[PDB]
Amino acid sequence: AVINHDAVPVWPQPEPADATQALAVRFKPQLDVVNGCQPYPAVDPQGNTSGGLKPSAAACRDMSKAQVYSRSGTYNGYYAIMYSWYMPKDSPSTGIGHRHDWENVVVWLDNAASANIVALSASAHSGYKKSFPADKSYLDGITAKISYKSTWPLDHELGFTTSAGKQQPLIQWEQMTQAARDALESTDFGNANVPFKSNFQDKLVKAFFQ
Ligand SMILES: [Mg+2]
Repeated sequence: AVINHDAVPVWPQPEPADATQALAVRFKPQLDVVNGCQPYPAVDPQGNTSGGLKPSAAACRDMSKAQVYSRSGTYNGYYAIMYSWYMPKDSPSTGIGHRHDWENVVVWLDNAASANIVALSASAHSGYKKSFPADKSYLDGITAKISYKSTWPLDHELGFTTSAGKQQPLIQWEQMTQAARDALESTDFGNANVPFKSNFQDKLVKAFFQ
């Protein structure tokens, strides 16, 4: 069930057991948290989930809690790696915003063997921002440079940035326990929505770049 936001353990990044998992490690992005919460763990291996924070960043700024998620798939012939972050709240100012935040970037490859980045999609309030072709100034090698930021009074959302960012231990949907996948599918995150549950393919359709 729901546990304290700061009591969800960080899920250690395992070794990649196959090429799917190795690719998601290889393309892990950088995140520049400009304002708002740092990313936190949303779920544990028993399927307990974060209770988040009431909108009211001192409670969500602990760098040791860093975590990133991913799920991989295909759409329209292209290979997609969705990276997703959970924040305990999305509150531009006191009395504005809501408990929980789920954001995601899609890294699009031509295919999983060639593994050329063809585009990037970053979640925002109106829908996905798209960089097509992927702007070289948003790439540190093959590492996408992403920002997390609220422009008041709008919710905190993702964007592309030239600034270097930080990385987090990655646990992939494909590496989770069944209890954790079940909890991410069924848990009510209120105004926020897990973007890599049974809605994954629908999100890829919205993130697609041409
Ligand atoms: Mg948000």
